[PDB]
Amino acid sequence: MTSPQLEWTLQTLLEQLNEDELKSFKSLLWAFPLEDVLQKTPWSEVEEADGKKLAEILVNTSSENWIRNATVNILEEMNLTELCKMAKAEMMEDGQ
Repeated sequence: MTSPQLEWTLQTLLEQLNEDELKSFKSLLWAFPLEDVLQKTPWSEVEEADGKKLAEILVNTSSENWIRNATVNILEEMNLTELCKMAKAEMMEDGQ
């Protein structure tokens, strides 16, 4: 587990998917049960937030262990395998 690469992995995925993609992503994110702090997730930021900025909002709320699964589930919901398997290799490092 790292600290820079941690948040970097998020942005890297979200810099690959964003154009009209993030618009979907945000909506899918608003479709799953937002847990405690996610319930107050600043949509005002997420609105104008793109790519890096959106990743920032994910690490703004939850712990990496939740996010590393969270971001993946959204990609899964977008039928994104390719770049999601990048996340499954990087973000969600299954160690301990």
